[PDB]
Amino acid sequence: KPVTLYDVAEYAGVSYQTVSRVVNQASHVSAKTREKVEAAMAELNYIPNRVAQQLAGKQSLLIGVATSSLALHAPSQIVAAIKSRADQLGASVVVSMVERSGVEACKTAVHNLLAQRVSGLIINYPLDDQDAIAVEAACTNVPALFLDVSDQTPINSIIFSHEDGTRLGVEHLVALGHQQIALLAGPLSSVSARLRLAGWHKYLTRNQIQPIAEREGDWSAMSGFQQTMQMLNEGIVPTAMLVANDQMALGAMRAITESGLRVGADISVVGYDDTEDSSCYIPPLTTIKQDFRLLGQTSVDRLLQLSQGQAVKGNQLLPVSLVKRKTT
Amino acid sequence: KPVTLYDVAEYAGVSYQTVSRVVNQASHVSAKTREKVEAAMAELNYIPNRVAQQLAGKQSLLIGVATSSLALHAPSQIVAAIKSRADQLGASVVVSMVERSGVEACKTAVHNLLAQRVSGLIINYPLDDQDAIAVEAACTNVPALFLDVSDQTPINSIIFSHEDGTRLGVEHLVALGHQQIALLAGPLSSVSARLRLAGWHKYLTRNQIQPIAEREGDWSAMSGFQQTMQMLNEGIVPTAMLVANDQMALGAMRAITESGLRVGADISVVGYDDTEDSSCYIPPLTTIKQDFRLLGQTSVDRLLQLSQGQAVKGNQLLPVSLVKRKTTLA
DNA sequence: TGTGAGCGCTCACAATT
DNA sequence: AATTGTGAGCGCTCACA
Ligand SMILES: C[C@H]1O[C@@H](Oc2ccccc2[N+](=O)[O-])[C@H](O)[C@@H](O)[C@H]1O
Ligand SMILES: C[C@H]1O[C@@H](Oc2ccccc2[N+](=O)[O-])[C@H](O)[C@@H](O)[C@H]1O
Repeated sequence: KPVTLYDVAEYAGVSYQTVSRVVNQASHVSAKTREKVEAAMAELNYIPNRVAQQLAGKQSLLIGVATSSLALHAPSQIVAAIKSRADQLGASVVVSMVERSGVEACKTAVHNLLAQRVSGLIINYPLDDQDAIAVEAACTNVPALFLDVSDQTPINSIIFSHEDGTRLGVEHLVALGHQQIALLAGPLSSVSARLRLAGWHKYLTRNQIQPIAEREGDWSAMSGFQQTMQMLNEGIVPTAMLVANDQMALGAMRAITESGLRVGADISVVGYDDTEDSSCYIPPLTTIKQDFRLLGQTSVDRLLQLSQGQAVKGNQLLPVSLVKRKTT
Repeated sequence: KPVTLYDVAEYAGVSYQTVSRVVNQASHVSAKTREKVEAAMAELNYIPNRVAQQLAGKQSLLIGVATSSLALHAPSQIVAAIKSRADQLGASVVVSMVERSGVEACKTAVHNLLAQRVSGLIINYPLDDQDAIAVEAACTNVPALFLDVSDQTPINSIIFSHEDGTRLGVEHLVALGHQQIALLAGPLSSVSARLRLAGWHKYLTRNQIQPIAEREGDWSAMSGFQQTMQMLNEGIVPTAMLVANDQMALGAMRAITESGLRVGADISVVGYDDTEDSSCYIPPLTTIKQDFRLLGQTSVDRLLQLSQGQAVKGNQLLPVSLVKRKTTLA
């Protein structure tokens, strides 16, 4: 049985409360008293049983996070910025990873997070409107913030402005004089993917352009490669491609190149994310920058505000920007 | 105040213990009684406060994980396979991410994980031998498994066989007839990086070869690009490069290509990891495969065995393999 | 500074029938 | 002999003293 707060009480000549104050950096200590207590716990290697502290009522803002597999780029980047910002605010973070596809899986995840009595949830998992509303409802009394829902979902959410991203992309290709444009989208089961797809159609339409092709990948470079290969093998050869993410763009670029065409000069390409690696593709990839650090930082700040009944309900849009490189 | 075990007690006509039995799938229930209780908690949307269950003494296997930033490839892949395998074993997982560089930071992380009374720790953070031994010592009574230490560290650990990876790389370049070989290593502050560096030197030496260059990156493709550019600008132009990871290899390939040289035909390249993207680099990257799923899966199984006083102490080496692609062709 | 109380549950028994 | 209750406590935080 690990050292208790009681064990330090006698090994310091004080009570369990005296030690408590010391541990909590409380106000009103016997000055030199704290010096003695700390030495007492130091020699016994005392580590406050957080499990007991929480139950006892210690107000510790504990953020829960239901997320897509961390094996995926953006999710990992986001959780990272979340834990980082939470540590910086003295907030704790427990995360439930959802691997199985489906709303039940996400609900299971929210269930456990709730069991750990989190003071708020951050759901970074693709959810259709009613499913999101359902999840939001299951969050018994605790606030929920969503990161993978449409801007049209009636719940608290933060997402990058797909409107701005897709416009930037389309307008860039247009200003370069492209008219034969193909679209490589993320998996349709992804809300974010769908939002980008919609964004492209919206702005391509406003420029009286109709994509000469439209395929669906799964976020992986291999899918980008295969999809762009099938497209080219069907004789459909555009002069520019808008791709849902940098990784698929990479695969597209491989297919283009292994076909005898020059990325840029023959078929321009635009990616999405502006991942670290994108600046070193052959040739450097023009892309839309999504500052994941900012999303994770903002997510935590926001979930805390909500937890404090602060009037900041709704949907928030994060800025993005065009990074001009050599693929266009 | 969320629904208590007490709330179900009267909303079912039983006591808190009766409900407890039903919740824990206990032995000796009133048969139909459990049928009633379950219905009672179902209608009240009851979710057992795990915090209270743990304190009360409920024996649950909770794995703690101190790790390098999840913003890095391998660590994120590893934590994912860890959480995945733990969920599959009905084990819970809490993870403390260490961002600040240093042993104190890692100790801080272990401190918190201990505060949550985990039944074991998985440290995936670069630790020199004495620092690792120190951390291991701080793990008051609970078993610790390390993933970023040397195979020579006297503690429980699991790492990929750098010996096999570097040999595979070196022997491959040699069989292709390369003699002018440059080395691009990961950051020296990384144990894993150093192990690979050592491995290359070891096997290059056994083939009577001396690298004509040896630079250090930081795992990022940009570092791979910059380092390989400085190297080429100094007039040092090898015929093959061994790179500590696929991302730096990417940067190297960019530098090689933007220099008028053909990756493969003029300067061969070998990476490390066999990341998903590596199969789609221009041209496809020959690399050393490190099965991160396997590492995370094995780590959990192993930490649990240790937790059960199973005699499996020491260091374990995981296999790796060479993935031949196009960067070492012609 | 001490004291009382409790957080939600698990134990260990006891207590029902 | 089945089933239920009862007592106690887990480690700490509160509220007071
Ligand atoms: C920043 C956005 O990134 C999307 O990121 C995704 C998700 C998985 C793999 C790659 C990408 N991507 O963009 O390249 C998320 O689905 C969305 O919920 C939001 O987190
Ligand atoms: C599988 C191995 O990967 C190494 O991975 C690293 C670590 C950070 C960024 C990239 C890589 N990498 O290999 O490309 C770890 O340092 C080592 O502890 C172990 O986890």
